[PDB]
Amino acid sequence: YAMNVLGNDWNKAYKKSARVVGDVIGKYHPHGDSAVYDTIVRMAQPFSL
DNA sequence: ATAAAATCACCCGCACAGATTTTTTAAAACGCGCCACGGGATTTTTAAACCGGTATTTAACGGTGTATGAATCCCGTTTTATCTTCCTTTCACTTTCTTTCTCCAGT
Repeated sequence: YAMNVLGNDWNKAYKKSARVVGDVIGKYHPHGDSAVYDTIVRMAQPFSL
């Protein structure tokens, strides 16, 4: 949902991971930032999903 | 696989406190020498003991009114007895490197 709100679509330029992690932590997820990045990493590995 | 909490190396200038490192200086020492000083044997002089006597000067003695010495209670100081420790050391074990002995396929 946070990625959708920012307008980070599939046919546009990339965005840095730090900005997305900061938005997620500061607006929706009241937890640490390392776990969020680790979760994001797993969803982009071809050998995991 | 999601959560909670943590840790370390280096680069760039500048100012200063502390730790080696030369460098200089005053004290202690050695060798040689000479003359200042003290020992020994005469002359000389004077310090103190001794007789007086006199004229003071001190210490022992009897009342009052304190200042302090021994005793008690504490708390910082230093000694002494008492624990743990890291480097030296070998040493039996393990590991790892070097040479040798075959196999052995090919012709």
